[PDB]
Amino acid sequence: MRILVTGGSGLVGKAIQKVVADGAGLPGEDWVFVSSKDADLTDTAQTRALFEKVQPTHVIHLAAMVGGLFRNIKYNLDFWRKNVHMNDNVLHSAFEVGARKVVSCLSTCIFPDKTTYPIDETMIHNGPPHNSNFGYSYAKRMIDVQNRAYFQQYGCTFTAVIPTNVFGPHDNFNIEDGHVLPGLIHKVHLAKSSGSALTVWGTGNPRRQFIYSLDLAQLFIWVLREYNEVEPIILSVGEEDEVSIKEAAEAVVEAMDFHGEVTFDTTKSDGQFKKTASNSKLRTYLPDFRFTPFKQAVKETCAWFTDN
Ligand SMILES: NC(=O)c1ccc[n+]([C@@H]2O[C@H](COP(=O)([O-])OP(=O)(O)OC[C@H]3O[C@@H](n4cnc5c(N)ncnc54)[C@H](OP(=O)(O)O)[C@@H]3O)[C@@H](O)[C@H]2O)c1
Ligand SMILES: Nc1nc2c(ncn2[C@@H]2O[C@H](COP(=O)(O)OP(=O)(O)O)[C@@H](O)[C@H]2O)c(=O)[nH]1
Repeated sequence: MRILVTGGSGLVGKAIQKVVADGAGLPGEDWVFVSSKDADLTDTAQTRALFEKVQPTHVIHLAAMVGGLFRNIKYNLDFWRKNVHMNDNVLHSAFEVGARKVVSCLSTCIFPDKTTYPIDETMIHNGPPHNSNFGYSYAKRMIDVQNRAYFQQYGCTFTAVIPTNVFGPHDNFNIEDGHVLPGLIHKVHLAKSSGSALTVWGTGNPRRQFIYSLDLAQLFIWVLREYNEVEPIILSVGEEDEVSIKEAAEAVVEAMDFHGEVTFDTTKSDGQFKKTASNSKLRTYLPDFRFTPFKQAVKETCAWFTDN
C-alpha cells in the first residue's frame, strides 16, 4: 500500500500524522504527507508530477481553501475556484496513475439551508446551501458529483467523508480568518494578556456539532481501510451531542480558566443557525467507537495553544 495524503500540514493532516506515528500504521503502508511546498495543487502540471513521482494506491484528499464564516462571506469566488482546481487536479491525477481508492473531504456546512433535520448522506444535493459559504459548499458538493461520475463510468472506488466542525492542534488561530473554536481560544488568550473582556461574535444561539481532529483522524484511517461505498459517510458525533456557541464558549472559558467578563456582539453574523447531522451510517459500521469528551478535547487544544 502507498497512501498519498494531500494537505497533510493542516488541522486534519497533522492529526492523521500524529495518530499514524502514535501506532496506527499497519505493516506494508507507506504514508506520504504533502503540502503546497511539495506541489501547488491548483496547478495541473505540478499535481501530475507529484502523482507520477509518488505513485499511490490510496489517496486521502484534504488539500482545500478552508476558512471561518467571516472568510467565506468575503471570498466565495476564491473558495469556489481554488477548491474546484485542487479537487479536479487531485481526482483526475489519481485516476490516470490508477489509484485503487480516493477518500476526499466534504463538510456539513455544504448541506441545503432549507432542509429537514437531522441531515443525512442522501440529502447532499436536495436544495441550495447557505448564502454565506455557497462557493466552498458547491466546490465540495462537486467532489461527490465527480466521485459518482468516475464510479458509474470506470468503476473507481472514489468516495468522500463528511466531518462536522473540526478542532484541535495545528489549527488556524487567526480570529479574522479562522473558525469558532480556534478563534475563541486565541480571543480568551488575548483577553487574559490585555485584561479585556471576551467578545463572542453573534448571539451565541447557533447550534453546532464538534469533532476532535484526533478522533476524525482515527475514523479517516478506518474509512480508507474498510469503507467500500462510493456514497459519502458523515463522520460526526451524535445528534444529541449538538451544542450552542454559548455552550462552546463556556467550555473554552473553563479550560483556559478565564474569570473575566463575557460579552456578545449581537451585530455580528450568526451564519447558519443549525446543520444537525445524523451519524447513523457511522454507528451501523462502528457502534463500539468512543469519542473524546468535548471538555477534555477543548482543554487538550487550549493547553496546546498556550504551549505551542
Ligand atoms: N476544520 C474544520 O472545521 C473542517 C470541517 C469540515 C471539513 N473540513 C475539511 O478538512 C480538510 C482540511 O482542512 P483543515 O481544517 O485541516 O484546514 P487547514 O489546517 O488550513 O489545512 C489545509 C491544508 O491544505 C493545504 N493546501 C492549501 N492550498 C493548497 C494547494 N494549492 N496545494 C496543496 N496543498 C494546499 C495547506 O498547506 P499549506 O500550509 O502548505 O498551504 C494545508 O496543509 C478540508 O478538505 C476541509 O474541507 C474541515
Ligand atoms: N469564526 C468565528 N466565529 C465565531 C467566533 N465567536 C463566535 N462565533 C460564532 O461561530 C459561528 C461561525 O463559526 P465558524 O466555525 O466560523 O463557521 P460555521 O460553522 O460554518 O458557521 C457564528 O455563529 C459566529 O457567531 C469567533 O471568534 N470566530
